[PDB]
Amino acid sequence: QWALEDFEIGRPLGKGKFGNVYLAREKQSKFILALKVLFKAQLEKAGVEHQLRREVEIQSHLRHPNILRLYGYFHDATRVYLILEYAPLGTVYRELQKLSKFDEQRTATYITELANALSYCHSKRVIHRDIKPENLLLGSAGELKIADFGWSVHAPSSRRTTLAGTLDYLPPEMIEGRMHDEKVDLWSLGVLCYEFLVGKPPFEANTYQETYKRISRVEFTFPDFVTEGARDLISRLLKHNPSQRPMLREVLEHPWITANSSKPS
Ligand SMILES: Nc1ncnc2c1ncn2[C@@H]1O[C@H](COP(=O)(O)OP(=O)(O)O)[C@@H](O)[C@H]1O
Ligand SMILES: O=C1NC(=O)[C@@H]2C[C@@H](c3ccccc3)CC[C@H]12
Ligand SMILES: [Mg+2]
Ligand SMILES: [Mg+2]
Repeated sequence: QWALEDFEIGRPLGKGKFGNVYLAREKQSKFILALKVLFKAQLEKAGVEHQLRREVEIQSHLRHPNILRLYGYFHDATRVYLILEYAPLGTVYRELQKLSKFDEQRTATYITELANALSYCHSKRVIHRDIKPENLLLGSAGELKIADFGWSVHAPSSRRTTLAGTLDYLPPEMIEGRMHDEKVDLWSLGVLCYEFLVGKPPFEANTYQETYKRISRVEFTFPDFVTEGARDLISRLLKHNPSQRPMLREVLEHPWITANSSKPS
């Protein structure tokens, strides 16, 4: 069906490890979208064909306002192309670099949108496993959208592939290569809530080895300005034992969320 000839390419939207993402317009319809480009030599070297198939299969069947759409894909002997919904207000990562920290209303609103999208995902027993600011995009009304399903799977699961970059958003059971489930996403939600309020993630360190240590031991502290309600929620989510982490419904009904969020369940 689709081919590169069908699109006019425009400015670079971003770069990932494999992904090189461009603004693009479909020639016949003038439909504006995002084209994620992956090089076959790099995919083959890393041996990550299976993740790319998962990304397409999982994310193309999901339908939720707070999850980025994937429309299709094609390939052409040097490259693979994913056709994505364009997110015009960019990444949460960029927004955090701009403002340094988010206030409580902004934070509680993003956490609600995130928990809604995750609740929908978990109801199909899909776990995302790579929730972090560079993979959270913003729609035309500033609404949050989860993207980048390259690491997603069905629960329960072990890990069959190497952790490339940052450990900062992963739970103890994942970094120790143990069996894991849906609760991995709830831990990441806690890490994000902290980073939104404070400006950096709670286990951040100078080396991989010590970040690993802070995570496995759950060693984090709060700055004075973080309020009691925020502390209660973050402490509940960052539990070493997965079964002690709350359900997404309990997150959405937490008093601090309901007091500060501007969006409903
Ligand atoms: N649909 C989109 N709209 C706008 N920007 C995007 C979109 N998809 C990706 N980006 C930008 O490109 C970056 C890499 O995309 P991603 O799909 O996360 O690649 P990777 O799998 O390599 O991490 C994102 O962090 C973001 O900056
Ligand atoms: O040559 C390929 N390496 C890959 O990783 C791709 C897997 C294939 C594929 C099929 C469906 C969805 C996503 C990717 C297409 C062919 C290339
Ligand atoms: Mg990414
Ligand atoms: Mg990826």
